[PDB]
Formats: sequence, C-alpha cells, structure tokens
Amino acid sequence: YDRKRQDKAPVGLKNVGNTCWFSAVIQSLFNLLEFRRLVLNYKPPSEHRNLPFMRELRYLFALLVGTKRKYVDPSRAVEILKDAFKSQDVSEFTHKLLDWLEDAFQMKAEEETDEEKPKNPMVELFYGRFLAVGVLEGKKFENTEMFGQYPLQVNGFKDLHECLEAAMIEGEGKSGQEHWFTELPPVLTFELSRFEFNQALGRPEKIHNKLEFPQVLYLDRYMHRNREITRIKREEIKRLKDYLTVLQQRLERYLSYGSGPKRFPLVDVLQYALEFASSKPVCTSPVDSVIHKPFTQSRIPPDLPMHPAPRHITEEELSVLESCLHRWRTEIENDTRDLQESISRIHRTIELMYSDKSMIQVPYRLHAVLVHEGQANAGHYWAYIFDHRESRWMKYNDIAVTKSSWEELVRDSFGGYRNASAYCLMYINDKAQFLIQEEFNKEIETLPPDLRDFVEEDNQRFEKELEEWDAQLA
Amino acid sequence: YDRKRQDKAPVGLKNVGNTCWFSAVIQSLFNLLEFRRLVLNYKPPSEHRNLPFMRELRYLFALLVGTKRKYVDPSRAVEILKDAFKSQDVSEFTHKLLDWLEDAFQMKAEEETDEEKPKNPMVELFYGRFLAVGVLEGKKFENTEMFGQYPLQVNGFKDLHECLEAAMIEGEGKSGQEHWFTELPPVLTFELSRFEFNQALGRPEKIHNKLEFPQVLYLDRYMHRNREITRIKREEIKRLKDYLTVLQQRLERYLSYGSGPKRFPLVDVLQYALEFASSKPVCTSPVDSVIHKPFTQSRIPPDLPMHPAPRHITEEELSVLESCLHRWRTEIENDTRDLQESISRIHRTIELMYSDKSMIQVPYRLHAVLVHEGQANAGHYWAYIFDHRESRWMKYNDIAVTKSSWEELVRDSFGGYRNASAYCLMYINDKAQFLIQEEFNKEIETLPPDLRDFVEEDNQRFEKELEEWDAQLA
Amino acid sequence: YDRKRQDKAPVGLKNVGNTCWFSAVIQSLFNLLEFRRLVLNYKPPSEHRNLPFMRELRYLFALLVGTKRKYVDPSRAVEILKDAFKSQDVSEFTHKLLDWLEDAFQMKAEEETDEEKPKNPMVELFYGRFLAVGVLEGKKFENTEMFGQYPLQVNGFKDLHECLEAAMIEGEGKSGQEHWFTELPPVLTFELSRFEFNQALGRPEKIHNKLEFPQVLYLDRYMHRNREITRIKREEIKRLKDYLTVLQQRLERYLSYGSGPKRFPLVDVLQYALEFASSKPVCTSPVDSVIHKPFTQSRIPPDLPMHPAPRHITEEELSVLESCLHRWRTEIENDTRDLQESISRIHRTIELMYSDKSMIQVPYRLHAVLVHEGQANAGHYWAYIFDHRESRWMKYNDIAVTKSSWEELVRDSFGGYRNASAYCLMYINDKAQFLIQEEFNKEIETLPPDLRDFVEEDNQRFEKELEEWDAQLA
Amino acid sequence: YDRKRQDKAPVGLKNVGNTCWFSAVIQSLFNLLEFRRLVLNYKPPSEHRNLPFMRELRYLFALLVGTKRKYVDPSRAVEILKDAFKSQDVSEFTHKLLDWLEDAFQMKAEEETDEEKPKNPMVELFYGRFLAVGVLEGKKFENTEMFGQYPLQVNGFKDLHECLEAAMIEGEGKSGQEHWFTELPPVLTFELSRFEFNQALGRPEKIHNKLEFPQVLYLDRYMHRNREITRIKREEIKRLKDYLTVLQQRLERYLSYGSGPKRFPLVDVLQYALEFASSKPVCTSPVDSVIHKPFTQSRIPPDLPMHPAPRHITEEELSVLESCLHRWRTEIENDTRDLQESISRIHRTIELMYSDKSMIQVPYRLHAVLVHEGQANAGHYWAYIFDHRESRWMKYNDIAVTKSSWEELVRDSFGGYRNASAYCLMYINDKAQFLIQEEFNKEIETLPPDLRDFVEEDNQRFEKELEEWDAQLA
Repeated sequence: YDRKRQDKAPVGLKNVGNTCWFSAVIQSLFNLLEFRRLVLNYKPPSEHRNLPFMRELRYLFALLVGTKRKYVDPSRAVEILKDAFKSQDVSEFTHKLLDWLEDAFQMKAEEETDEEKPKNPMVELFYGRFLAVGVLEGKKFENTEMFGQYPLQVNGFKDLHECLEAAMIEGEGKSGQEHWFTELPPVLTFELSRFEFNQALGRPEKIHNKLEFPQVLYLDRYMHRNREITRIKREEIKRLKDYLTVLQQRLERYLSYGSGPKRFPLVDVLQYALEFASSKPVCTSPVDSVIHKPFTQSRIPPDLPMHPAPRHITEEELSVLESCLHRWRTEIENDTRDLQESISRIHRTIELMYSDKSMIQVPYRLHAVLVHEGQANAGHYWAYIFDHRESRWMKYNDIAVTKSSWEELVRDSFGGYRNASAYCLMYINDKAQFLIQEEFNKEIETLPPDLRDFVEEDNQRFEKELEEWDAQLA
Repeated sequence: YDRKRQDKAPVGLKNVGNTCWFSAVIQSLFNLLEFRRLVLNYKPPSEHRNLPFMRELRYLFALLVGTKRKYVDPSRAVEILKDAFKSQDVSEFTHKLLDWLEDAFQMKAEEETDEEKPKNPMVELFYGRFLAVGVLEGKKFENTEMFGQYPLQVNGFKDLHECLEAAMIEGEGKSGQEHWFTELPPVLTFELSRFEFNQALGRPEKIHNKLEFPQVLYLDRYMHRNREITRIKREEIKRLKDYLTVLQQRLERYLSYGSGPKRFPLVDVLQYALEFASSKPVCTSPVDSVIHKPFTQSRIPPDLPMHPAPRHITEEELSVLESCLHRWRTEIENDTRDLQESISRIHRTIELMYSDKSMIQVPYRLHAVLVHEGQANAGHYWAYIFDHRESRWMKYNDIAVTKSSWEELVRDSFGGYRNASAYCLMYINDKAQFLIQEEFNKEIETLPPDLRDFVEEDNQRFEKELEEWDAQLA
Repeated sequence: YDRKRQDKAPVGLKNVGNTCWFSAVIQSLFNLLEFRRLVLNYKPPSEHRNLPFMRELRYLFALLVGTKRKYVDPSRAVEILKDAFKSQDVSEFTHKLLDWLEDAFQMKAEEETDEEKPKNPMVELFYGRFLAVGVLEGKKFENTEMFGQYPLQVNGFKDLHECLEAAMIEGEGKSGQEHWFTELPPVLTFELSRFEFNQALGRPEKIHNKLEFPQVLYLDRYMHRNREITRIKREEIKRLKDYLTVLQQRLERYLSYGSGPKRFPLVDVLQYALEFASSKPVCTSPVDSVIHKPFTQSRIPPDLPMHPAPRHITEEELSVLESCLHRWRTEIENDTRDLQESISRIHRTIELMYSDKSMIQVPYRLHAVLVHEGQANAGHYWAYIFDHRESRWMKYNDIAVTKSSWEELVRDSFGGYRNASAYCLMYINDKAQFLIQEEFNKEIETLPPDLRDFVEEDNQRFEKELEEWDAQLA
Repeated sequence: YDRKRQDKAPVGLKNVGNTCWFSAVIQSLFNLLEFRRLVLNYKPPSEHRNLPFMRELRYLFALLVGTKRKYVDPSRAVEILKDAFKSQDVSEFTHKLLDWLEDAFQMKAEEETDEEKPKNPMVELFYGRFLAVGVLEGKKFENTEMFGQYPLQVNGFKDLHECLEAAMIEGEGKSGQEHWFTELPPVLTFELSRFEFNQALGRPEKIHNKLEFPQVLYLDRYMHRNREITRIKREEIKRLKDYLTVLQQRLERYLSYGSGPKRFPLVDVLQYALEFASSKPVCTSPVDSVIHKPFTQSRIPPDLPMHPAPRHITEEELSVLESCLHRWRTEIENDTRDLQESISRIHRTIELMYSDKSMIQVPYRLHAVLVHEGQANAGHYWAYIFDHRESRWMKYNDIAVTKSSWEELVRDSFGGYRNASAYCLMYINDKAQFLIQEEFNKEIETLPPDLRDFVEEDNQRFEKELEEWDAQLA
C-alpha cells in the first residue's frame, strides 16, 4: 500500500463527493498548456472566495505537474466552490468556477492599467463573436454578439455538422433568423444537449441517438467570409435531399411490397410465385466409398411432389408464367440496383459539398471530450484528452488516467453504444498551434519558485512514506 | 397502531428470517381440518426436540383458531427446527418437520398397543402405494412401493396430465419401466421441479414454461384397475399425435413458404404476384358539402401508374396469370382451412380420450398450491388455499391473508406469466369429503381446555392493549 | 354437373369481370325487404339507359327470389351500367347505379302528381338531414344539410363511436365547426375510408388499424335533442382522458425504468439487485426408489458460489440492503397495482358515459357489412348480411352464400386480422322494424304476374337440364 | 440489334432450357487453360454419343476463344447429353458429362499403347487419393482410395476448414474412422451440401448458415506428412474450445442475469438500483441571447421529485448502498472485460494453431465458385472465376460475363446474405502454376486448323450481318 506515479505519467484526481465533473473539467483545462501557464503565472493582484480558490487551483496545478505520486486530492479547491452555494445545480458549480477565473484574470490583467485600458487572456481563449442575420419582423435586423460555448441540440441528427447547421438557423413577410461566425475563439467548445421531453414517459430524459463528430472539424462554412457560397450550397443540399427522398420512397416500395398489413420484397414474391408454378403438380394434400465427379451434387433430395403444389397447369400456362415472371424479376433486380446506385451517388455528392480548398481552410483539432453516464442530476463524468506530443487519446476517469484510443472514445462519446454519451466537445484551432500547445523553451523544474518548493516538500514527505515501506518489511 | 382480526377472518403469520416456506406449508396443513384436529388432540405420550416442537405447534394452531389478533409469531416453533441443524437446505428443514410429525403421531398412536400392533393417522393421510411394472432386464419385474408426494418434472409439458403420464413411464430384449397407482392417499401431493441445466449459462436454473393444472383432477387413468384401457388409449393418443405432426408439417409449408432464408405465407405471395401483374404497366421508374351515395367510397386514390409495375404485358399473358393464380389462391385458402380443421379435430379427440364415466370416477379437489418466486436457495414463498365452506380461493402471504381467485392463482402458479411459479400442488379426494373437511359437530369454543385457556388469556392480554389505545387518546 | 339450390336457400351471383362490388352491393339492397318490394312493384312510368337497367334489375330480383338454381348471371344488368362509361372508377359505377334508382323511383312516384307535388320512396330510405353549428369566422353560422352515407375516416381510432364523434367535429375569435343529426334515415350507411398517405412509401395506401363496430349502434348522442348533454359529457370525457394520460405516463416509468437506452421494469431491477447482494460471495471468477415427504423439493441445486456474486459484504451491509430493497419492491408492487386499478376505473367510466335510458333510445341493427381485400383500384369484394328471420349472419361471396357468424365477420371486417377490412357499414333503425323487414302478408308465389311467369319458365327450362342429367346415365 | 464482343472480352453462353448448370460448369473448365488445350488437341481416336458430344464441345471451345460475337449457342452440345436420358436429375446430366470426358480422354490416350500401358490426362487433373485410418471394429483398418470432388456438409460450421476437418473424421473397443490425403489433385474441388431435413417443415431443404471460404487454402494439415502434428493440434484446439465454453457460460451470466423469465445485464440492474436509491424521495405517486460558459450544460431539467422514487431513506442507508453497489458495478465492469479479453485471446490462439512455415506449405488458389439460387430441383445457377492474368474475379451468368469482385462473390456464395449460396468450390494448386495456367508460347490465331477455319467462316458470316446493319440505315 504505497502507489506513486509510473515512469512520470499523467496524474489523476481522487474526486471526493461524486463531484467528478470537477476532475473532468479541470483535467481538460490543465492539458491545455497556455491556460496552465496562465494559472501558474498568476499571483493575487494588489465575491472574494474567488482568490483563495485560484491560489489552491494554482497549488493543485503545481502538484499535477511535479508530484511524484499517482493522484492528488483536489478537495482543498473543491470545498471552496462547494460551500459558495450556502448562506445548487451541477452546471452552476462550473458556471461559477468559470466566472471566478474570468473575473480573477481580469483582476491581474488590471496591473498594467497604469498606461492603459483592459484586455483579458482567459476571455481571449474561450470567447468569440457571431453575427445574427435576423429578418425578425418584415424589416431586417443584424446583431453581432459574444459567445462562449455554442450550445447544440442533438435530436435527429447523425453528425455534428448536421447538428450545427440546424442549430444556427431559426425559422424561415415571414420572420426568421440565421447565425454566422465573425470571430472564432482559438479554444472552441460545444454543448450537446440530449435532454428532451418523453411523451410516453412523464418527463424530459436523455435522448440516445448516435451522434458522431470528427477529430478534425473544418469551420469555414459557418462564417461571413463564405456566407455567399454556403447559402448557395445549402440550397443544392436541400434540393438533393428532396430528390433522394423520392428515390428512397420509390425504393421502399420494391423492398416492402404488398397491399396487406405484412409486406415483403417484390423480388421474393415473384421468385416464390414461379417456384410454386414450377412446383410439380398434386391433387390430394389434406389426407395421405463412392467417388464423386467434379461438379455434381450428392444429397440432392428426390423430386416427389407434395406439400403445396398446384392441382393442374397447362404447358402453355407454365411457359407464359415463366416468360412473365422471370422477365419481371430481372426488371426489379435492376430497378432496385439503379435506385440504390442513384442514392449512393446523391449521398456522396452531399458528403463532398463542402470539401475542397477554400472550404478546408479553418481546421480544428478535437482536444477534449467530456462524457457523462447516468441520470440528469446524478451521474458519473469523465474525459478524453489528446496528448498532442505523444499523439494519443488519454482517458481521464477520476483517479485513473489510462492510455486510450479514438475507437474507445467513440464507444463512450457518440451515444447509442453505451449508456454514456458526450456533452462537451472541446476543439482547438490548428493554425493557433502553439499559442495553446507550445512549451515556452529556455536552454518539475518548470514551475515558479513558490510552487517548486511546496511540490518538492510534498514530494519528500511522500518519499518518507516509501522509506517507511521497505523499512516496514522487518 | 393496534390491528386485530376483521370480522373473525383467517389469521396470517409474521415469518421471522425470510423462512416463509414455514407459513406456506403450515397454513396448508392447518386448513386441512382433519390434520388440524389431530394436532389439537395430541398430548406428549408417556431426536427429542420432536415433542416440544409439536407442543408449540399445538399452541400455534390453537392461536390460529381462537386469537382475536391479526397474526401470530410462530418463531417459538420455528426456532425449534431452526437450531436442530447445528451441533442446511430449505427443503430439509421441512423434511425434518414432516419426520417429526410422522414419528410423533406414531408415538401417541402407540398408547393403544396394550391389545394391538401399529397404525399411524398422519401416514394414513399423506402416503399411498404404487405398483411398478418394470421389464428391467429381459425378464419382467413387479415392485409395489410406498410413496409420499409424487415428484413430477416440468420441462416441455403443457398440462399436468401430460406432465404426470410422462413422469410415470421410464424407458421402452429392451429394458423399461412403468408405474401405476395401487392405493391413493386421500391427501395427494405433487412436486413440480422446474430446475434444469442451462447450457447457455453455466448452471441449472428454473425453467419458465407455462404448466397448467386443473381445479378438479381425475386420477382413474393412473391405476391398475384401468391398466388395460389406459394402455390402449395411450397407443391411440400416440398414433394420433404422430398423425397431426404430419398435418402440422404439411401446414407449416403453406404458412412459411419459400426456398430462401426469409419465407412468407403462400397465400400472400400469390396474392401479391397477381397485384403486381394486375398493376398498371410503366417504363421509367429510375428517373422522373358533398352528399355521398350509399355504397360509394370517397377518398379512393387516382390510378396513376408508378413505383413498381411491369414494363409490358399481353392481354393474353394477363388473363392466363389471372386464371392461374386466382384459382391457386383459392386452392390454398381451402387446403389451409382443411389442415387447420383436421388438426382442431385431432386435438379435440385427444382432449376427450379419457373423458367419460369409468374414467371420471376418481376426482380430486385442488386444495392448496404452494408457489415460490426468486432464486434457487433464496426465495419468497406463499400459498393459495381453497376455503371449501365459503368456497373461495384464499391467498396466504406471510402476515397477509387475502380473499383471492382462481384467475389470480393461475397468474402466480402456472409460470411464464410472473417470475413466480408453483412447486407443490396439494389435491384432496372428493369422495373422502369429510374425513378431511368435516367439522365434528355437537349440539374459539372449539378447542381443548389446555389451549382454550392460553388462547383466552392471550386474548385478554391483547385486549388490554386496546383499552390502552382509546385510553391513550387523552 | 348440374347444381341447383339446396332446400330453398339464398342464391348467389356469378360476377363476370371481377366486378364483385356489384354482387356485394346488390345482395345488400335485395335483403333489405322494403327496397326489394319497391323494385318488384316498379314498371316503366309513361340518361335513358336508366330504365332498361331497372327492368333487368327487376328481372334479376325476381330470379333471386324464385329461381330453383344455385346462382344467377346478373351480367345482363351489369353490361348496362358497364358501357354507360363509354362515348371509369369502381366507386363511380355505383354512384351512377344509385342515381339511376334515385331518379327512376322519382319518375314512377310522379304518376300521382295529378293532384300533388313530389315524394321519393328510395330517397326516403337512404337520405337524412344533419345540422352544422359552424362558428366559421368570428360570427356564428348554422347550416342544415341533406346527407347520404356519412363518410368516416379511420386512422387512429379503436371503435366506431370514437371514429364518428371525431368525424363530426372540425376545428376549435377562432374558427370551428360541429355537426349534429336532425333527421336520421331508417337505413343509415357509413363509409370507412382507410386510405392515407404513407410517407415511408410514395403514395397513399390502406391503413390497417383494427377498427371495431357494434351489432347494435345507439345514435342518440349525435343529435340536436341531446346537443346539451352530449357537449357536457364530451368535456368530462376529455378531462378524464387528460387524467389517465398522466396515470399512463406515471405508470410507464415503473414499467420501463432506466437512464440508459435499454430500460427494464423497476420491480425486476430491485428484485435482481437483492438477488445479487443475497448471492453467496466469491473472489476469483476470471480463472478457475426414494419416498418424498409432502412439501419438500427434490432436485434443488447445491448452493456452491459462482458466476457473478460480490467479492465481499458486511452482515450489516446486507441487512441494510435487504431492509431497503425488500421494502421498496413492495412500495412499487403496490404503486403499480394502484396505477393500473386507477386506469381501469377511468376507462370503465368513459365506457359508460353515454350508457343508460335517454341515451339508449335510438338503436340501430347492423344489417350489412361490405368488405374489401386487395389494392386500391383492383380488389375482391364481398358482404355479410343479417338474416333477421333465421337471425344469423350470412356471408355473400359472389356465387357462394354461406351461413356465417359474427365472430367470422369480425375477422374480415375489423382490419388488422386479415388483409381484408370493411368499407361500408349499413345499419337499420330498430324502431322502424317492419317499414324495412316486414313481409306484406295475405291469407316464388310472392311475385308480380310479369316476373312469376319468367321465373317459372326459366325454372322449367332449368328443370329439363336435370331430366337430361338422370336421362344421361344411360 | 447487332451486339458483338467488346474489345475482345470473355464470351458468355445463351443457355436454352434453364439448364444454366451447363454454362456454369463449362465456363469453369474452359477458363482452366490446360483442360482447354486438352479439348482442342483432341480428335476422335481410331455409349458412343460420347464422341460427337466432344466434337461439338471442341467446336464450342473454339468458338469461345475466337468468336467475334458476344455469346454462343451451346445447345448443339447440350441437346446431345439431353436426349442421352431417353430410351433424369440435374446432377446426373453432369455426372455423365464427366464420364464422357474421362472415358473419351482415355480413348485418345490409348493411341500410344503401341509400346505401353494406360495414363489419363483428365483423370490426372481432377482425381487424387486419400488414406482412411479406420479403427472400425476392435481391430485397426487402413484403406487408401481414389477421390474426385470431396463432398462436404455445411450445417453448423462457420468456415471451410471447420467444415472440412469435421467432414474427414467419423466416429470415435469403440469403432471409428479418420481420413487423410495421400496425393492431392492439382485441381481440387469441394461440394458444399446444404440440404438437410427440416422437422418443422415436412421435408429436406437448403440450410442457410453463412459458410465462409478463403481465396487461398492451405491443405497441409490434412495429410499423412503432418498426421502426427495435426492430431496433436486438434487435441489442444478441443481442450481450448472446452475452456472458452466455460468462459462463455460464465460471461453469459453477467450479461443475461436474473432469476425470472426476462433477464438483463447485471451492470444495468446495479446501475439502475443505485439510480432509484439515489432518486429524490417521495410519498404520494398514485394521486396528484445568453452567453454560455465553457463546460456548462444548458437545458438540464429541474430536480423535482416524482414518478418512482422511494418513500424514505436514512443518510446511512444511502451511503451503505452507494458503497456496496458503486463498488460491485466496478467489480462487474471489469470481470466482464476480463472474460471478453480472455475469450478474444483463446479465439486468436485457435486461429493461429495451423499458421506458420511447415503448415503454410500446400497453398491453393480458389479458381472458380459455382453458385445456385432457387429450389432443390429447379434453380438458377452461375459462376465466379478468377482471371489470373488480369487478376480479377469475373462473374459468368449465362449470356452475361461481368467484371466482378471478391466482395460481390462473397455476397452470393457464402449464404445467409442472399437466397443464393455456393455449392462447388474449385481450387487449383499454386505450386502447379502453369501445368494449369500456362499459355504454351511460340515466337483466334491460337487454335488448330480445323477450328481456326470454322471460327473464321462463322466470324465472316456474323460480319455480313453488320455490313447489313449500317447498309440497313437507308
């Protein structure tokens, strides 16, 4: 019973009161290096639980870098935003934790207002600004606004793009609105709300559709720059979707054919008709070591007529049927093929609509995925985070930080597969490569003298416990 | 908080360590009046936990008759057979409880061996004797044996008779065995073992087939008296079952027709063929307030050709098809009918095989059903018991004895429906009407002076608690 | 090959060009006696295919009464309304056939305009008049109108009443409309349109919901007389339906419980939890003739721990769980019961809403049901008709008129069960008992001298063919 | 209407009386070059329909090589083996067609018995010899025998190897038998019999299990050479299969857990228990533009208690449950993982058992696959054949020879997917590369002078029809 790091790995967090949402959200910010620098180069500049929190955060980050031991107890910092709702959501606890930083980095960026007016390095990372072409009542309206995480809703949609286009267009002398981005943050986050009313049940629940999202997300379609072209693509998309719907309907009828309540493939009914016509006729079905030549069939049953076959049939009734059906069967076997082939193409076309230079210009690496299993109020949470340097997806589940994969991530995050599902996606701008994923070079020993001390004391303190482990063999 | 009987109802039992199997089995014996007399007319005659048990049983029966309060704590008596396995099944606990009585009623029937040799009134009720026509190895063998509850196994069978015939015949210079009853007990019990190995799983589990049993059971087929006729019926049964199997196979083919992996009703394939032939032809399906007269149809769609229809067709291709199919359809529509009708009859015949005078002569009332929900070692148990006098099925679940029904009973007991299922059936001989269901007449006050006292003391003691309930309003 | 009537049964019709809709609709009018009298007491009074049709109809009715032979060829009469669309629906063919009669009985009721103005005995039977409380635009509007068959639409509804209420109320400064009957015909017909668009498919198809209808239909709720009370019931109905919806939602959650995508009965999860807690603990599951006493169980497996069981458990962890779950299980087992019981009651209440004297006063016998299997343009049709006198449902399928049942009728007519389904219901007023189902008494030989002759000639002509059948044995 | 070859492609066959089995089997032999040489270098050497057949075969092969036109009418040759059953199977028609060749190549190999005794070049290709270690009755027996196509049966098996091992071992003082190959043909064929009795139905039908087979088949395990090692592997295989069965059983219980008839994943029951315990308590459930911060959730419902939650709960009932379940859940979540992981490994191990040098030494290219859709007597047939030179799978369906793929082939041949399924597999020895797939080099014009003439005449004759096609524009 003495378990430390392993070859200087990443360190997890023992979360304390099933408040895992913390470890999830922290580990995401911690692995975003620029923000980690910001938190370590912060001192209290000279709601005021604000500042002792960020001190203990500073202390926990320090620990997360230069501890020798497997995990840390962040409860020191948690306890702070915990009692801060006394005198009660899970997504308010965080909303405050972001206010605290937003406000606290405003405070320490106000040390150079000696010759100046404000500018906030946290708000520089997360927030951006989108324009709103709102033709809201007869007359046109055009509001540009600030935005944090863009919230997206998930019901119905297959992929993220689908899920986003539709989340940015509302309505449409007919009122209406459409968004476009003006300025993206470098650290772009999305919310995926799966909550929806369940009429069968009483109340609103998590939807469970699979919703898939890319490792690389190209945002260029969603901006004023390409406002003109996008809008033109979007028509063609719709007019195509419209088309395949007709093909899909017209296909369904081949596949699911019949006037009755149970319906079968037309292919199969024609095939099975001719089988019965071609069946050897009958009148009374209510009372009763060998060497094989190359292309032969052993075991082929005797051709004794039975079961259902027709009672009689002309030679010139048969060969009419055989002409008619065996022709039609092929008329279907192809029409089906052509309808599937027609659709595949139209799908392909829609896939590629936004796919070349000019529209492959604003790429984003998926950095972190926050996933949640369980009920609305009470869940478990955890996170997937890209290593970047080692270039591998890492799964941060409270104490335990495992090397993971995209394939694994997918099973948890997309939904449908497990009970779990993703709720925050966190993308970072590829172009802003090192504004976020740099390591300020000069040439544990990478920390301010404040923290470098504490972390080393607390190392040594934990070291003694190991001297005491092999000294406790005798 | 003071709840007594209601209009002198039946009284339940607070079972103590999820040992409900007790309340179940006791309440069954208690409601069997003759046995209840026996237990009340027993005094210790002059493994010897045997006797103080039966004293406390005597005391609990007394209570069950003449208490004024809703239930009794039988733990006094339970505790006795509980520690009796120290120095561990649930179906050994009972096996001992029956030994105790069997042995203890032998003891007090040995008070009149002054001029005599033995005879046991308990063993007179439960036990009977069956003969064994065993042609076990070349030569014939014929063993008559005593039997308690006949154990039956349940896998596969629909009804109890099926479940019993097959449980009494084993095998068949070929070895073999068959049982017949010689002497039935008046109080005939059956075990229904649902345990069987589950190859998919590891280990043996409860089967869940529905298995149904009658309110009145006629045993005459199962005896030496009718040995000759039964054996003759059993042939005809088999030779009929054999027959309907052919009808059922030959039917299946009409219903589930096709050479492929998915197969459909022949009726429907012929119907849907003619629909397609009769469909209005087409060449290019891969690229594109009113008064109503009596028998009209509004809303009948326009006849515009579409979707799948054939590319061309002669007038004399059509009317060949129409002749051929519309004929065959009717050839099937009838063959089906005749095959179903043939089967119904054969079923009927088998139902009635053992159904008239000479074979309606040994009837048994289902008296009690013991049912069990839950796993093999740990369950819940309860019982259904016929009132006889009030003539209503009563559901005895530990503390709570509710007026119930045959329909309800059926849902718990038969299996398939709920998780629960019956494991003991307890039938009583109709002819032996009052040897069991009498009430020895003379003309609470129906009990020996011993018990009449205790029960009345303990009444009064419980009465004071009620004086203390309305006296505790102030 | 000579097949005549059987004991003077009813006679069918060999329909000629899969125009069965004729035999269906005719046999319905023929069995409605008053209308049959009308057609036989019609002579051409002195679109003029009108009159030679009705002559051949007169001749076919005559035949249907007094033929000795099994069926008749009505093609003489069919041919007439057939070519009448040359110079093309199936429900126009009939619409004309009704115009012809409607107009032709107007012609022969105009023989007593010598001292008078019109009155039409056909129109007297079929047609009625309904009022329209239409609050159509701000201001109120109130139109009474004539009506033939009331057309009803079927999607969604369970029973006919449901299917009718909703068919008589449209909408609802908000526009709206509601119908009530003013004057019912004695011979009240309804259309059941099952056609609806099928978005999955291309085009509109037959719906297949089961829709049930009564043998006796009480119309009183649907009239101005009870306009006040009905409207009051309809509120209470709605406010109850509203209520049970809440009960049904709140029930669903007990039955289909879980945060995940697959959800199970809460009962079962609690039951299966306690089974696992109560399972005998284990640490390493990834690498490895007897007399039976009455209430015992043979074959109960050994209790060897295995498979999944927990790794460890306190005695005071167990009995907390056992207290908590075994309590909750019962809290659910009852809540479920109470919710089902609550619903049953509310259903009952709604069933009886319109059920006593004052609302059991306008009864209608279902006289005939017209059913149709097959596609929109091309079907098969047939009819069920109540005998009244013999008091038995008769199934008229082209040539073949069989004794049938309500149970059989139900399978064809209601939908869901077979491919077939009913499209016209024909009810008759119970009170107008003999205006329709009389037989004008005086005391084959029940026909005018015209027809009595022809029918007897044509009898004799058919008789000779039978003299020629036993004379053709030699 | 004049359609010839396309860029000198392969030529199909218009089969004549739904006798496609011919085109199938011929095109397979034709594309096997050595056999094609044999048939072209055959002249009648000097049942005697034998020889004029092979003349017309010679003529049809000639045509298949050097025709300019799209297909050929082989009916000349078919007609010959057709009437040869007059004075009636489909797999006798072929059995004769192979006898004819077998016998006819014996005849023309008997032209060099001037100094010799026999040797047959056809029989050299197809036939081989297998040994039979038969311990048939107490004493051992050892028969080596000739064999043509090895017939395999398909029920149950997944892959061909499985399907073959089991087809070569029969039984096992206990009788028994096992085969091993002694001498393989270079052109090794297998039969896949899918016919089996269908007890539910009447009679034997095609099974539809997917059965998969490789493009490259390594036969070394199936021979006397490796008799010793194979037998040793086969034990270890069995003892492993035995093992995973235990793992699979022990897994099933985690996944499909419950005492009742419906059973659910243990994971899910524990998860859903804790959800309900953790549900916010309740007493009466039978009667009643914003900027979002980064990691927040909008739309999270209010926490108002409802529906099912428990009636009450201690703080120290809760945290016992939470300890107990949240622990156990993880105990399962891992045990599952370990059991799946254990199995994957054991599967892998079995896959590789026969997989390295010494057992990768006798490789066979799948050359041709013959597939058949339809009923036992009446089917459609077609073939897939590897090009070798162009190195692409070609689908030969009567007239129409299309460029195809392994992926496509798989859909037709393996079964389960379509109605069709493969019945002959034809493998060729990789090592015997050119004994079969050579082209005897020297340096249409590749044919004897006999055939070179006819084929060119018949070319020119067909050429005139094209002069007549553009000359028939005017």
